[PDB]
Amino acid sequence: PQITLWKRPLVTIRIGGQLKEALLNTGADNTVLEEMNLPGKWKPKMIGGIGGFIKVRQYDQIPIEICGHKAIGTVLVGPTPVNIIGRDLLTQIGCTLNF
Amino acid sequence: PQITLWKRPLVTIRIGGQLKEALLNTGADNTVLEEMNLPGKWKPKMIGGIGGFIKVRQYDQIPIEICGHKAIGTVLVGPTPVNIIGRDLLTQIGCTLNF
Amino acid sequence: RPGNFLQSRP
Repeated sequence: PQITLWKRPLVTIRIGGQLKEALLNTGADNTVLEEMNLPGKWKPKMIGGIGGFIKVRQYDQIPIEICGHKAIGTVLVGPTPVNIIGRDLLTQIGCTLNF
Repeated sequence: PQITLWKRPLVTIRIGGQLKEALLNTGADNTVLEEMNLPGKWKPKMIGGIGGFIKVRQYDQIPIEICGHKAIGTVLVGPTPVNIIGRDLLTQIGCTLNF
Repeated sequence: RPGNFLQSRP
């Protein structure tokens, strides 16, 4: 799609058979999801922005459907205010900014 | 034109005759610049990000040039880690997210 | 260096 920015770009995501909503965030290097149970090994990280830093868990090779586009990648999980699709996975689904 | 998201989407902006670097940010409702001096009336606001909240000053009807496109609107100024061009101005300059 | 610049209006 060519998503317009009149409203927050919230989109359907599917991960582990669960339907969720996420924000397409060109301002985020990586994808970070609200607390949830994922399979496999993980490593603690810190991620930062406005307001400071939060502790997350990093999982690798997680399949996720974003607007029906299939991606597989690193997914952080932690206390973000909203599910966020960052540039890691925006790139996989073919996203560009166009002015 | 068309911006990859393989790297941060940084563009030069011009505001009050100064050149600044800023991040095209679909995950930001508003435009938020690092601390700087602007003219005229303002109101204090609290904005949220990933790690919590910060205080900013809101200034209205400020002219900014973003990657060649003249815009005029609202600018929040405060302790953001990076200058951010949020949806309010991205919409003004015709910016869409495509994939 | 910080990397997630989510921002929400008041």
